[PDB]
Amino acid sequence: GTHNQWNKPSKPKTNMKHMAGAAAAGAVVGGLGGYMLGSAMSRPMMHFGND
Amino acid sequence: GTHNQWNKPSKPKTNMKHMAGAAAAGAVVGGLGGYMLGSAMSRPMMHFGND
Amino acid sequence: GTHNQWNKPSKPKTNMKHMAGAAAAGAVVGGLGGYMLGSAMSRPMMHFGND
Amino acid sequence: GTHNQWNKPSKPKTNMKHMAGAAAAGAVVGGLGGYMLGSAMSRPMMHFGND
Amino acid sequence: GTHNQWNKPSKPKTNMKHMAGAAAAGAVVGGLGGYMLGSAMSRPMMHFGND
Amino acid sequence: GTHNQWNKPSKPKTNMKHMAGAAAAGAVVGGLGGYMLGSAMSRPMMHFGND
Amino acid sequence: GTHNQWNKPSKPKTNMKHMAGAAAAGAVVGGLGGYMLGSAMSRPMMHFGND
Amino acid sequence: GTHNQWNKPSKPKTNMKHMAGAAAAGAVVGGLGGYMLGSAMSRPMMHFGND
Amino acid sequence: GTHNQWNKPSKPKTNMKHMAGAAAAGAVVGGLGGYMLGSAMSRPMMHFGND
Amino acid sequence: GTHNQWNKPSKPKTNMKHMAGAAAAGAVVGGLGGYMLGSAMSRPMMHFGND
Amino acid sequence: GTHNQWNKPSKPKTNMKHMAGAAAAGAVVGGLGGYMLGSAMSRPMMHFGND
Amino acid sequence: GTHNQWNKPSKPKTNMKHMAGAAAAGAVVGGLGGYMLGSAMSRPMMHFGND
Amino acid sequence: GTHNQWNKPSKPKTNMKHMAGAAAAGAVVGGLGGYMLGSAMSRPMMHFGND
Amino acid sequence: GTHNQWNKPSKPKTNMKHMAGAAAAGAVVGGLGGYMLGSAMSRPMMHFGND
Amino acid sequence: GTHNQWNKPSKPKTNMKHMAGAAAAGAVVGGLGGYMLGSAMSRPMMHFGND
Amino acid sequence: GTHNQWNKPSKPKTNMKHMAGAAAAGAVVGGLGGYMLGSAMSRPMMHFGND
Amino acid sequence: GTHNQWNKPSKPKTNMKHMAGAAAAGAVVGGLGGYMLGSAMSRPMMHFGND
Amino acid sequence: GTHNQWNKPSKPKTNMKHMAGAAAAGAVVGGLGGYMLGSAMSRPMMHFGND
Amino acid sequence: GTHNQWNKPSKPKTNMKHMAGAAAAGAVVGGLGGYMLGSAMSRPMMHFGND
Amino acid sequence: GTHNQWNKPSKPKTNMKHMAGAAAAGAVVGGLGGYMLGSAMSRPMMHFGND
Repeated sequence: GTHNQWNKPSKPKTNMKHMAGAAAAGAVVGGLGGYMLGSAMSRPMMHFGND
Repeated sequence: GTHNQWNKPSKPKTNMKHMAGAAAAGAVVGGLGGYMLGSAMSRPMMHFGND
Repeated sequence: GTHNQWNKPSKPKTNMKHMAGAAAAGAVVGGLGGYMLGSAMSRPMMHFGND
Repeated sequence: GTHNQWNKPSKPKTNMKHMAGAAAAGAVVGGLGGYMLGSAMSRPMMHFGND
Repeated sequence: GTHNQWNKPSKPKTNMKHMAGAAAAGAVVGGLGGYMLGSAMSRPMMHFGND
Repeated sequence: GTHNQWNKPSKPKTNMKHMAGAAAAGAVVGGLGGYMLGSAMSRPMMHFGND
Repeated sequence: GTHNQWNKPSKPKTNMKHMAGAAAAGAVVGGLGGYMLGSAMSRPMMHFGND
Repeated sequence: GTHNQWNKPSKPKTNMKHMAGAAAAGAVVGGLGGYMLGSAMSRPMMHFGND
Repeated sequence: GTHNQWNKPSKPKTNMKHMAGAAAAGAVVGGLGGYMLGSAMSRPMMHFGND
Repeated sequence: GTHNQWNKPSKPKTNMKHMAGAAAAGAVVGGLGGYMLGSAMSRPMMHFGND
Repeated sequence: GTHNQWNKPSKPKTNMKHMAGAAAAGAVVGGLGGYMLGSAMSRPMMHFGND
Repeated sequence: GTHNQWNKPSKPKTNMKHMAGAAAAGAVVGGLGGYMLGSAMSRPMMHFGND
Repeated sequence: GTHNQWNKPSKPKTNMKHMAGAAAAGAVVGGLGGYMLGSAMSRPMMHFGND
Repeated sequence: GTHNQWNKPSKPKTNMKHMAGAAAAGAVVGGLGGYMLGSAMSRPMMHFGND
Repeated sequence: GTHNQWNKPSKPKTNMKHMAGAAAAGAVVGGLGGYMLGSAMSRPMMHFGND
Repeated sequence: GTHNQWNKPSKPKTNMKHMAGAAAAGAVVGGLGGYMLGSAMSRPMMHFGND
Repeated sequence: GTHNQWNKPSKPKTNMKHMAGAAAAGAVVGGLGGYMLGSAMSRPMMHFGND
Repeated sequence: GTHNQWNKPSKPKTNMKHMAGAAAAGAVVGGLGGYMLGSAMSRPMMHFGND
Repeated sequence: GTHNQWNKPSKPKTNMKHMAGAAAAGAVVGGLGGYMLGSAMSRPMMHFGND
Repeated sequence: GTHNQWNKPSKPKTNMKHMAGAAAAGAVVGGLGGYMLGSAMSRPMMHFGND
């Protein structure tokens, strides 16, 4: 069957800001098979921005 | 059968902000098969932004 | 059968903000097969943003 | 059979804010097969944002 | 049979805020097959935001 | 048979806030097959937000 | 069947800003099979920009 | 079947700014099979630019 | 079947700025099979430019 | 089937600025099989330019 | 006061399978402030696995 | 006062399977502030697995 | 006071399989402030795996 | 006070497989402020793997 | 006070396979402020692997 | 106070395979402010590998 | 206070394979402010490799 | 206070293979402000390699 | 305070193969402000190599 | 305070093969402000090599 769409906007303004399809902020920390005499830290940061 | 849609907006303004399809903030911490004499910390941060 | 829709909004403004399809903030902490003489901590943070 | 819908809003404003399809904040803590002489803590935080 | 709906709102404003389809805040804590001489704690927090 | 609905609201304002389809805050604590000489605690918190 | 679309916007202005198809900020830290007498830290930062 | 589209915008202005198809900011830090008597840090930064 | 598109914009102005198909900012730091008595740091920066 | 496109823009002005197909800013730092009694640092910078 | 525990198992085998700290399968369906001339269904499924 | 426990099991085998700390299967269905001319259904299923 | 634990297992084998700290499978379906002349369905599935 | 732990396992074999700290499979479907004359479906699947 | 741990395993073999700190599989589908005369579907799949 | 750990394993073999700190597979599909007379689908797949 | 660790493994073999700190597979599909008379699909695949 | 670590492995062999600090496979597809009478597809693949 | 580490491995062999600090495989496809009467596809592949 | 490290390996052999600090394989395809009556494809391949 037929499909009809009449789109009549006047001055449509559309914003897509600070968006992501997929975002991952991970960390694998620790000995990982080695010999460490210190602290292992990891701070991955992800920021989509302000305004 | 037929399908009809009449769309008549006047000045429609649409905002999509600070949005994600999928967001993951994970961490795997600890010995992980190694020999550590210290602290292992991990602070993954994810922020979608203010306004 | 036929399907008809008449959409007549005047100045419709729509906001989608600070939203996620799926959000996960997890952590796997501990010995994980290793030999640790310290504390293992993990603080994954996820924030959708203020306003 | 036919289906008809007449939508006549005037200035409809709609907000979707701070919403998630699915949100999970979990943690698996403890020895996990390893030998630890310290505390293992984990504080995953998830925040949808204020206003 | 036919189905008809006449929708005539004037200035309808609708808010969906701080809502989730499914929310889970869990934790699996303890020895988990390992040998620990310390405390294992876990405080997963989930917050939908104030206003 | 036919079904008719006439919807005539004037300035309808609707709020859905701090709501979840399903919410779970659980914890599995204890030895879990391991050997622990300390306390295992777990305090999963879920908060839908104030106002 | 036929498909028809009439698009009649007047002065439509559309913005896509600060967006990513996929974003990852990860880190693998620790002994990694080596012998370290110091701290190993890693702070990968990703920022989508302000406004 | 036939497909028809009539596009009639008048002065459409479109902006794509500060966007990436895929962005990765990672780091692999630690002994990596070597013998280090110092700290190994790594701070990969990625910035999409302000406005 | 036939496909027809009538494109009638008047003064369309389009901007693509500060965008990348794929961006990677990584670093592999540490002993890497050698003998170091100092700190190894690495700060790869990638910037898409302001405005 | 036939495909037809009528493109009628009047004064279309298009800008592509500060864009890259693929951008990589990496660094491999550390002993790398050698004997160093100093710090090895590396700061690769990539900048797409302001405006 | 003193606390003593003598644990002498011989070949203890322990299984933790198909378990979750917290599981939620929810759905928010319906108009949600919009104008729909069709059915909205949602069937979120969660399965812990067979054996 | 002193507390003593002598645990002498021989070949203790323990199974924890198909268990959850907290399980929720909910659904919020209906108009939810919108105008629908169709059925809204929702069938969230949760299954802990067979054997 | 003193705390003593003697752990003497012989060939202890421990399995943790198909387990999650927190699992959420949610969906928000419906008009969501838009004008749809079709069905919106959503079937998020989560599976912990068989054996 | 003093804390002592004697761990004497002989051939302990421990498996952690198909496990996640936090898992989320969500979907936000529907008009989302737009004008659609078709079905919008979404089937996010998450699988922890068989055996 | 002093803390002592004697770890004496003989041939301990430990496996961590198919595990994630945090996993998210989400999708935001629908009009998203645009005018579509077709179906929008999205099937994000995440698989931790078999054995 | 002093902390002592005696680690005496003989032939310990440890495997970490097919694991991620954080994994996200998302998709944002639909009109996104544009005028489409076709189907928009998106199937992001993530696989941790078999064995 | 003093901290002492005696690590005495004999032939320890450790494998880290097919692992990522953070993995993201996303896609943003649809009109994106343009006028399309065709299908827009996107299938980003990420694979950690078999064995 | 003093910190001491005695590492005495005999023939330790360690493998790190097919691993990434951060991996992203994304795609932004669609009109992107242009006028297309064809299909736009994009299949970014990332593979960590078999064995 | 003093820090001491005695590293005594005999024939340690360490492999780092097929690894990346950060990997990105992205694509931006579509009209991009132009007028196309054909299909635009893009298949960026990244492979870390087999064995 | 003093820091001391005694490294005594005998015949240590270390391999770093097929590794990159940062790898990017991207593509920007489409009209890009031009008028094309053909297909624009792009297949950037990056391979780290087999063994």
